[PDB]
Amino acid sequence: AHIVKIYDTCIGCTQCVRACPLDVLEMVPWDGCKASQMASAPRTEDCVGCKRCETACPTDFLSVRVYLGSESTRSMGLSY
Amino acid sequence: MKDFTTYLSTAPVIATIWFTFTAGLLIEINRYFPDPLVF
Amino acid sequence: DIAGLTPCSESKAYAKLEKKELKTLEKRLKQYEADSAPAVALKATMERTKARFANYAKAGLLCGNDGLPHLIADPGLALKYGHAGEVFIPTFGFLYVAGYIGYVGRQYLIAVKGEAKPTDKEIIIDVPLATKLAWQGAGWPLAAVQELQRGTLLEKEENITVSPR
Amino acid sequence: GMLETPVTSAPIVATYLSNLPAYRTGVAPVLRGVEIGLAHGFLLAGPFIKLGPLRNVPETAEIAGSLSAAGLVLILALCLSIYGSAQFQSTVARDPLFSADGWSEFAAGFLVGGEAGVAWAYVCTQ
Amino acid sequence: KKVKIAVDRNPVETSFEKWAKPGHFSRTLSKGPNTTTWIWNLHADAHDFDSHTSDLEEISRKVFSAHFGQLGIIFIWLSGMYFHGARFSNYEAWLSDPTHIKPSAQVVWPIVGQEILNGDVGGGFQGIQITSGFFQLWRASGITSELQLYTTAIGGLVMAAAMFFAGWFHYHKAAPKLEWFQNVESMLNHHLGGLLGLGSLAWAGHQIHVSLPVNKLLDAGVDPKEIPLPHDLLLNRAIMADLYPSFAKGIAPFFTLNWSEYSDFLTFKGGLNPVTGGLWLSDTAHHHVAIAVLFLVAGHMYRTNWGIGHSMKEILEAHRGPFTGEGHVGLYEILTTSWHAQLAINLALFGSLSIIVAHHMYAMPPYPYLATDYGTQLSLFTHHTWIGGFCIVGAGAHAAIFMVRDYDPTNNYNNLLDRVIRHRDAIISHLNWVCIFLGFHSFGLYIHNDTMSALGRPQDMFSDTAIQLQPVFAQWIQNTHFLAPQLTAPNALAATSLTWGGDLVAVGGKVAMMPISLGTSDFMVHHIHAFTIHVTVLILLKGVLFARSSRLIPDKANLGFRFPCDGPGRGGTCQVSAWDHVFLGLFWMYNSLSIVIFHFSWKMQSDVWGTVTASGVSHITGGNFAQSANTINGWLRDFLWAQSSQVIQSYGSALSAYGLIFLGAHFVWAFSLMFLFSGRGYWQELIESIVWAHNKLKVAPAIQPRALSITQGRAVGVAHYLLGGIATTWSFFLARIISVG
Amino acid sequence: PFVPPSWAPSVFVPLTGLVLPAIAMATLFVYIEKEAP
Amino acid sequence: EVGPKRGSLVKILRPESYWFNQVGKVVSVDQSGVRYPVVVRFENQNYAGVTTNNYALDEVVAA
Amino acid sequence: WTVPTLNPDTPSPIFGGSTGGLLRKAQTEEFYVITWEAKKEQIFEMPTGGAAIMRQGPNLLKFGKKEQCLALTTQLRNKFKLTPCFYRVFPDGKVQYLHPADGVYPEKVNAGRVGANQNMRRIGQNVNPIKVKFSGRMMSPAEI
Ligand code: CLA
Ligand code: CLA
Ligand code: CLA
Ligand code: CLA
Ligand code: CLA
Ligand code: CLA
Ligand code: CLA
Ligand code: CLA
Repeated sequence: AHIVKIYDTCIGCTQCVRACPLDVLEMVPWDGCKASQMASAPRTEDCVGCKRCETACPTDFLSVRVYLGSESTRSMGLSY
Repeated sequence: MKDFTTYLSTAPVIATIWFTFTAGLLIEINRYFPDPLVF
Repeated sequence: DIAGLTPCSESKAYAKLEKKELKTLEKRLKQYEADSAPAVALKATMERTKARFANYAKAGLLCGNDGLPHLIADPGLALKYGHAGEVFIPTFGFLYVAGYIGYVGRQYLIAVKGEAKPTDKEIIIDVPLATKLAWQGAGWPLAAVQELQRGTLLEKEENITVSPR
Repeated sequence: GMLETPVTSAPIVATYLSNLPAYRTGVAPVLRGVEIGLAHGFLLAGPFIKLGPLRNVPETAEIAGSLSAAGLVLILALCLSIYGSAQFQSTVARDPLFSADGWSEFAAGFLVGGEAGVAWAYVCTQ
Repeated sequence: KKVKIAVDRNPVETSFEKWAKPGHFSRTLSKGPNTTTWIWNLHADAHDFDSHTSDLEEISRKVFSAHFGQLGIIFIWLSGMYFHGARFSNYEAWLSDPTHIKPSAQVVWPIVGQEILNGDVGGGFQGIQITSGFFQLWRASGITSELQLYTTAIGGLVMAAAMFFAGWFHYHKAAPKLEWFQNVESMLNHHLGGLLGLGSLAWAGHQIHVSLPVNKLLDAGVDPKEIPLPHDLLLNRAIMADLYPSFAKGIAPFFTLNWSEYSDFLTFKGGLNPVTGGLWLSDTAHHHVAIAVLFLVAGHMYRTNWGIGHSMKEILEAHRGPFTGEGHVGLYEILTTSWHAQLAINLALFGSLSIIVAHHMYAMPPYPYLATDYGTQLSLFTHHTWIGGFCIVGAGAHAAIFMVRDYDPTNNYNNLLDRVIRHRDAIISHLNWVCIFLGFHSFGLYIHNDTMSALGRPQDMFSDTAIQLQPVFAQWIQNTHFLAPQLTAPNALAATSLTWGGDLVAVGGKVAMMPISLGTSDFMVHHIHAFTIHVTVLILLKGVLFARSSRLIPDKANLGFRFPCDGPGRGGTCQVSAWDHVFLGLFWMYNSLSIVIFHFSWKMQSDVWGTVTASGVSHITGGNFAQSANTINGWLRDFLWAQSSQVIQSYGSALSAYGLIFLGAHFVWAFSLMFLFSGRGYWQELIESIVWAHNKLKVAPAIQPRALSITQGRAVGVAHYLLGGIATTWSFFLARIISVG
Repeated sequence: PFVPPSWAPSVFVPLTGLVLPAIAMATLFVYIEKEAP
Repeated sequence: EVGPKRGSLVKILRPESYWFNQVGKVVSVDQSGVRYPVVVRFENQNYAGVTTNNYALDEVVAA
Repeated sequence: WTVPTLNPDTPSPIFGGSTGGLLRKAQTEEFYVITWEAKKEQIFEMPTGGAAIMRQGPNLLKFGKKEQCLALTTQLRNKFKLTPCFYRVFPDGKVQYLHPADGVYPEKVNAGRVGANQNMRRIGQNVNPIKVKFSGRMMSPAEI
C-alpha cells in the first residue's frame, strides 16, 4: 500500500479531503492552526496514489505527501 | 489612437517590426556588399 | 604558408573552380537570347562570381588542396601573417554587438522592475524607454566595466533563491 | 447490470455450447481431453502438410506435415500440463476438470488424442 | 416555427481598447501574466469560444465572424495566386507549348546567391517550377492572357475586403440571433439549392460559353491571340453556331424538350481527350448541368415557412427499430445546440471527400495537359490525401470534445449514443482484435517474404511467381467497369477512366493514362492500408467512447477533455484524456497516409508514368513494383534509396532548395523526439539553474520562466514530428518527380 | 583431441534452441506462479 | 505585538520553501501559540500558483 | 448515530445494462454496493457508462471498485444534493460499511476521530535516507 503522511504545516483548509477520489483522508480536531482542524489518513489501504491531495494542498511546501509503496488490487485501481 | 499604439507596442508586433528592420538591414548590406567573407 | 596551405592567388584548384563556375553559368546562358531578362541576370551572376573570386584572392586568404579558402583562428598566426580579418576583428565585432544587445535588455529589465506591474511592461514593450536605452547602449563596455568595478553588476548570494541541497 | 443480446442469449447457441466436450460437466477429464485432442490434431495436420517447406516434394509432404503437427500437439500438451500445475495449487456442482489431478489427466488425454488425430489425418490422405 | 432574419443591432462597439489588453476573452487570462505559461495559454484558448462564455448566441456570432475572416484569408491567397500567374509567370508562353515548357509562377530576388533557384523552366523564363496545377486550371477555364488573371486577382482582393467587412458588420453592427443559426432546415435548403446548385449551374454556363469554344480552338491548333475573346463568343451567335451547330437554334430546344439537339456540346464521351490528355470539357459541362439540376431539386426538401417540406426532427424520430431502442431521439437537439458535434460530422465527411477528390483526380484527369505533368499529379494527390487525413483526425477530436462538454445524459436515456457508450467495451475489444489480426496478416507477409528472400528461398515468398495472393474482387470490378460501355452503359462512348482497361492515351510522348494492373504486391499494400486505417480508427474511437469515464478513471469527464493525466496512481494514468488519443491518432494517421502516398508514387512511376517509344512503353522505374514491393528491403532499396538520388545530388542546380529542405525536415522531425521522449520536470529544474545564473547578473525576467506543460510538450512534439516527416516526403517527392518526370 | 563429431551441431543446435529453452521456460513458469505456504 | 510588523518586508528562511531567500510582505501575525503565525504574501507565484504562505517567527527575518 | 446495515432487497435504478459492469472479481474477491435515497425519479449518469434513472426512494447499485462508488457519491451530492453511503461486500456475505465511516462526511471535522499518519514536523525536518538504510525493507525517511 502507498504511504500517505500529514505534516504540521497543515492549515486545515480541507481541500485535500474534498479532492480525494477514494475517501482516504479526513479531518480531525487540532490546536496548531486557526482552523482548529488537521488532515488525517486512516484509510491508506484504499489509496491509489493519484496525488490529487498534493495538487489541492496550498501550503509551501505541501502538508500531505504520497509515497508510492507496495502495489495491490486496491492500490492499482483494478476493477477485475 | 492611444489604444492602437499600445497594441502596436505589444511583444509580437514589436518583434515583427524589429525583425523586419534587422532582416532588411542585413539584406541591404549583403545587396550593396555582395559575398562578404572576411573583413 | 600556415599549415602547409597556399595563397588563393596562386592555387591552381582555386582558378580551376572559378573556371568551372563560370563555365556552368556560361553553359546555362548559351540557351537564351542576348538582350533578355535571363541573359542579363546570368551575366550579372557571372560578374558577381568574378568579383567574388578576385576579392577573395585580393584579401590574402589561404586555400587548401581543394581550392577553397581556409580561415585562421589563432590570434598569433593571424596577426603575424595578416589574417586578422578572418577570425579576430569579426570576433570583437560580434562581442560588441552581442554585449550591446545584452546590456540594453538588462537595462530595460532593471528600469521596468521598479514599476507597479513589471510583467505588463514585459509583454507590452515601452517603446520610448526601449528606444532611449537602445541609443544609450553605445557605451556598453565602459558602463559594464564601471558596474563591475563598483560591485553593482552582481547580486549577493543571500538574495538569490537556491534548492534545499 | 450486464448487457444481454440475442447472440449470447439464443437457446440454439447455448445448446451447441453445452453439447461441446468442455461444457459436459460430468464425464471423465481424460475422455474430454481425448475428444478435444482428436478434434484438434485432425485439423492441425492440414496447414503443415499443404504449406510447409516440403509441400512441393512428393511422398514426403504428408510425412513432414504430420510430424510437425505431432510436435505441435506435444508442445500443446506440455503447455496444458504446466498450466494445470500453475493454476490448481490449493483449495451446480464443482467440475472435477478444474483440479490438479483433473487437469493432469486432461492434458494426458489431450496428448493421446492429439497424436491419434494426427496419425488418423495422415492415413486419411493415403 | 417561423424562419426569419433575427438580428441584434450594435451589440459590440468597434474599438481598439481590447487590443491593448491581451487575454481579455478569458476570465483567468485577463488578470495578466505572472509566468511564461500564460503566454502559451493566451494562444491555446484564443479560438476556444465555448470556453470563454456559456452563451450559445455569443459563440455562434464569433464562429460566423471567424468564418468570414477565414474566407477573406482564402480570397487573399487566391488573389495572390492569380497575381503571381499574371506578373511573375510564363503562362502565356506555356500556352503555346504546354508539353515542353515547365509551369512556373515564382521568381526569387538576386540576393545572397539564391538566384540559382530561378531555373530554366522554358519559354525564355527563369523561375521555380510550380506543382499546384494553376496553369492547367486556367487553361481549362479559357484564360489566354495575363490581363484576365490580373483582373481576377483584383476581384479576389475586392472579395477579400467584402469578407472582412461582412465579418466586422456581423459582429459589431448586425449580429444574428441564436434562433437564426438554429434554422438547419432553411440553411440546408439554401446550401443544397442556392450554393451548390446555382454554383454548378453558373460554372456550367461559363464552361458552355467560354471554356468549350476557347479550348476547342486551342486543341484545334489556333494561336491564343487569334482565338476570339469570351465576350465576343458570348455576344454573337455566328461564332458559337460555327463551333457548335446547336447554338443556331438558341435556347429553343431547351424549352421544347429537344435536349438531344444539344449533343454537340453536352456529351457522354468518357475516356480522355487524345490531344490534351484530360477529360472532355463537353462531358464536364454536361456533368455540371446535371449536378446543378440534382442539387436544385435536393434544395426543396426541408420545411421552412410553408406546409410543404420535411422536418428533420420528425424524420429522425420516425426511424426506430427493435434492435436500437429509442433511436435518433435527441439527435436533432444535439446537432442544433452543439457546434462541436457538427464540426465532428463535417470534418469527417470533409476529409473523406478530400481523399475521394485525390483518387478521382489522378484517375480521371479533368484538366488539359495535367496527366502528363507527373509533378502536378503526384503533388495534388499527396496534398489532398494529407488534408483529408488531418480533417479526419480533427473530426475524432471534436467528437471527443462534444462527448466531454456538450453531452447530457438526461437527453440520451436509451438512444443510439447511450447504447454505444453502454457497449463501448465490446466495440473497442473487437476493434482491437481485428487490428491485431490485420497487423499480423499484413506485416507478417512482408516479414515472411524478407526472411524467405534472405534465406535463399524465393519459391516460398508471397509473390506472383511463388505463392500468390491475387485481388480477384478488384480485378473483377475492373473488368466490369471496362466492359460497362457495351452492356450497362449504352449511351457512354467510353469508360469513366482508362485504369480499368483498354488502350493507353499519350500526350507529347508521355503516357497520360494507361490501365493499372493489380497483383500480389497491390493486395499486400491494400491490406497494409486497411490495417493502418483500422488502428487510427481504434485510437480515435477509443478516445471518443472513453472520454467521459472508463474502468480506470470513473470521473474522467470531470477532468475535462484536455488534461495531462490523473497522477502516477493506479499503476500510472499517463495520457488518459481524449486529447492524448487525438495526439496518438495524429501519428497513426501520418503513418497510414505516408504508406499510402509511397504506394501511389511507386505504382505510378512503375506501371503508369513513362515515355512512349517505337512499339513499347518505357516506365520511369522500369516496372519493378510487382517484383520488389513484396518485401521491406525492396521498399527501402528500390523506392527509398534509389529514388532519393535526385534530392541528395540536387545541390548546385535549381532544385538544390529541395535538398536543403530535405535536410531541414530531417532536423525538425528529430527535434520532435526531444519533446516526445522527455518530461517537463527535468526542464523545469534546468530552467531553475538558468534562472539562478540570471539572478546572479540581475537579468531575471519578471515573468517567471516555466517549462512547457505536459500537454504543450506533447503538442509541440507531434507538431514537429508531422512537419518534419511530411516536409521530408514533400522534398523527396517534388525533387524526384521534377528531375525525372 | 577435443574435436566434436560431425553430427554434433545437428544434435546440439536443436537441443539448445528448442529442448533446453522449453524445459527452462516450463520450470521457470512453474516457479514464478508457485504460491507460498 | 509578537512577530514582525504588519505590512513590513521579510526574507524567508525556510529551505524547502519556494520563496527561500526572497522578500515578501507581511499580512498578519497570529497572537496565539500556533507553529506558523506569520502570513507572508509574495509578488511571484510558486509552481502551484499560490502567492501566500505561513511561516514561524524564526523562519522570517526583517530584510 | 449507528452503523447502517445493508438491505439486499433494495430496488435498483432503471438501467438497461452495459458491458462496463461487474467482472469475475465480484464473484471471487469482493465488490461494492452503494445505496441512497432519492426525492424523485431522475436521470443520472452511471460511472461505468450510460444513463440510468434513479427511482423515488431507496436505490442500490453494485460496482467493481470503491472509486466508482465515490464518484457516484460525488455526483449525487453535488448535483441532486443527496446523501449516499456504500459498503464493501465479500463473496462469503460479509458487509463492511465504508463511507461516511463515522456517519459524518470527512470534509467536515467530527468529534471522536483519532488522527492517523500525522508527522509532528515539516518536510524539511525529515532525515536523510542514509539514516534509514539497512532497515527491514525499502523505507522512506517520512515513515519514521
Ligand atoms: C584559445 C587558446 C589558444 C591556443 C590553443 C593557442 C595556441 C598557440 N598560440 Mg596563441 N593566443 C591566444 C590563444 C591561444 N593560442 C590568445 C587569446 C592570444 C591573445 C593574447 C594569443 C596570442 C598569441 C601570440 C602573440 C602568439 C600565439 C602563438 C601560438 C602558437 C604557439 C605558442 C603556444 O603554444 O603557446 C601559447 C600562446 C601564448 C602563451 C601567447 C604568447 C605566445 C608565446 C609566448 C609563444 C610565442 C613565441 C614564438 C613566437 C613561438 C614560435 C617560434 C617560431 C615558430 C616562430 C600556438 C599554436 C605564437 C605563434 O605561433 O605565433 C604565430 C604567437 O606568437 N598566440
Ligand atoms: C479594425 C476593425 C476592428 C476593430 C477595432 C475590432 C475590435 C474588437 N473586436 Mg473585431 N472584427 C473585425 C474588426 C474589428 N474588430 C473583423 C474584420 C472581424 C471579422 C473577422 C471581426 C470579428 C470579431 C470577433 C468574432 C470578435 C471580435 C472581437 C473584438 C474586440 C476584442 C478582440 C480584439 O480586437 O483583439 C485583437 C485580435 C486580433 C488582432 C486577432 C486578429 C486575427 C485576424 C482576424 C486574423 C489574422 C490572420 C493571419 C494574418 C494569418 C495567420 C498566419 C500567421 C503566420 C500570421 C474588439 C473591441 C471579439 C470580442 O468582442 O470579444 C468578446 C470577438 O470575439 N471581432
Ligand atoms: C443561396 C443562399 C446562401 C448561399 C449562397 C450561402 C453561402 C455560404 N454560406 Mg450561408 N446561410 C444561408 C444561405 C446561403 N449561404 C441561410 C439562409 C442561412 C441561415 C439559415 C445561412 C447560414 C450560414 C452560416 C451560419 C454559415 C454560412 C456559411 C456560408 C459560406 C460557406 C463557405 C463555403 O465553403 O462556401 C464557399 C465560399 C464562397 C462561394 C465565397 C463566395 C461568397 C459569396 C459572397 C456568396 C455568398 C452569398 C450569400 C447568400 C451572401 C449574400 C447576402 C448579401 C446580403 C451579401 C458560403 C459562402 C458559413 C460562413 O459564415 O461563411 C462566412 C457559416 O458559418 N451560412
Ligand atoms: C447560370 C448559367 C447561364 C447563364 C448566365 C447563361 C446566359 C446566356 N445564355 Mg446559356 N445555357 C446555360 C446556362 C447559362 N446561360 C446552360 C446550362 C445551357 C445548356 C442547356 C445553356 C445553353 C445556351 C444556348 C444554346 C444559348 C445560350 C445563350 C445565352 C445568352 C442569351 C440567353 C438568351 O437567349 O436569352 C435569355 C434572356 C434572359 C436571360 C433575360 C435577361 C435578363 C436581363 C439581364 C434583365 C436586366 C434588367 C435590368 C433592369 C436592365 C436595366 C439596365 C440598367 C443599367 C438600366 C446568355 C448570355 C444563347 C447564346 O449565347 O447565343 C449564342 C444561346 O443560343 N445558352
Ligand atoms: C474546421 C477545422 C477546425 C476548427 C474550427 C477547430 C477548432 C478548435 N479546435 Mg481543432 N482540430 C482540427 C480542426 C479544427 N479545429 C484538426 C484538423 C485537428 C487535428 C490536428 C484538430 C485537433 C484539435 C485538438 C487536439 C484540440 C483542438 C482544439 C480546438 C478549439 C480551440 C482552438 C485552438 O485550437 O486553439 C488555438 C489554435 C492554435 C494555437 C493553432 C496552433 C498552430 C499550429 C500548431 C501550427 C501548425 C503548423 C503550421 C501548419 C506550419 C507553419 C510553419 C511554421 C514554421 C510557422 C477550437 C474550437 C483544442 C480544444 O478543443 O481545446 C480544449 C484541442 O486541444 N483541435
Ligand atoms: C503473420 C503472417 C504470416 C503468415 C500468413 C505466414 C504463413 C506461412 N509461413 Mg511464415 N513467418 C512469418 C509470418 C507469416 N507466415 C513471420 C513474421 C516470420 C518471421 C518470424 C515467418 C517465418 C517463417 C518461416 C521460417 C517459415 C514460414 C513458413 C510459412 C508457411 C507455412 C507455415 C505453417 O505451416 O505453419 C502452420 C500454421 C498453423 C498451425 C496455424 C494455421 C492458422 C489457422 C488456419 C488459423 C485458424 C483460424 C480459424 C479460421 C478460426 C476458426 C474459428 C471457428 C470457425 C472454429 C505459411 C504459408 C514456412 C515456409 O517456408 O513456407 C513454405 C517456413 O519455414 N514462415
Ligand atoms: C559462452 C561460450 C559459448 C558460446 C557463446 C557458444 C555458442 C555456440 N555453440 Mg558452443 N561450446 C562452448 C561455449 C560456447 N558456445 C564450450 C566451452 C564448449 C566445449 C564444451 C562448446 C561446445 C559446443 C559444441 C559441441 C557445439 C557448440 C555449438 C554452438 C553454437 C550453437 C548454439 C549452442 O549453444 O549450442 C550448444 C553449446 C553447448 C552445448 C556448450 C555449452 C557448454 C557450457 C559448459 C555450458 C554453458 C552454460 C551457460 C554459460 C549458462 C547460461 C545459459 C542460460 C541458462 C542463460 C553456438 C554458436 C554447436 C555448433 O557448433 O553449432 C554449429 C555445437 O555442436 N558448442
Ligand atoms: C533456435 C532453434 C530452432 C530450430 C532448431 C528450428 C528448427 C526447425 N524449424 Mg524453426 N523457428 C525457430 C527456431 C528453431 N527452429 C524460432 C525461434 C522461430 C520463430 C521465429 C521459428 C519459426 C519456424 C517456422 C515458421 C517454421 C520453422 C520450421 C522448422 C523446421 C524446418 C523444416 C525443415 O525444412 O525440415 C523438415 C521438417 C520435418 C522433417 C518435420 C519435423 C517435425 C518436428 C520438428 C519433429 C518432431 C517434433 C519433436 C519430436 C518434438 C519437439 C518439441 C520439443 C521442444 C519438446 C526445423 C526442424 C518450419 C517447420 O516447422 O516445418 C513445417 C516452419 O514452418 N521454424
